[PDB]
Amino acid sequence: SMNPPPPETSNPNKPKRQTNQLQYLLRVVLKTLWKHQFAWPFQQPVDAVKLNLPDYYKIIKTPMDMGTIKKRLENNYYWNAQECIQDFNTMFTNCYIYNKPGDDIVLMAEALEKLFLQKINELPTEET
Ligand SMILES: COc1ccc(/C=C(/C(=O)N2CC(=O)Nc3ccccc32)c2ccccc2)cc1
Repeated sequence: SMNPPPPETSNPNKPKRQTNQLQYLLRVVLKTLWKHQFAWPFQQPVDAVKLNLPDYYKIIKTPMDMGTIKKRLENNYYWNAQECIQDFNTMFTNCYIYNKPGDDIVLMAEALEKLFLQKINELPTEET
């Protein structure tokens, strides 16, 4: 089982903005999760070949990872914060769908998600 192409990170056809909420997603949310001891499984797309998970992309049809999110933020891919927040939540959801409760990787995702929810609770007001 081969890996699929990665999610899109560049698309000049898609309109973009640079906004204080999106800046916060990078500078606070992404950086907080990225530096966490439990980040490494989530810092790039799932490599189904290396990890010997031939069924991963048969089960997970909307893959997402922080490597992709970091590219999206750094390369200003998004129109709004909710798109980026959706990405995070897709990545968590995929983990929980694919694995079993109390698997280490589920514990790792839950720790990152706790931090994520606390940062998103303080998402700044949109500048006007
Ligand atoms: C410390 O225990 C761990 C750590 C990571 C993983 C999961 C990894 C991972 O993303 N996946 C996808 C996944 O969702 N589950 C899974 C199950 C078995 C093996 C790998 C994985 C991973 C990531 C990078 C390198 C190697 C593995 C699973 C358990």
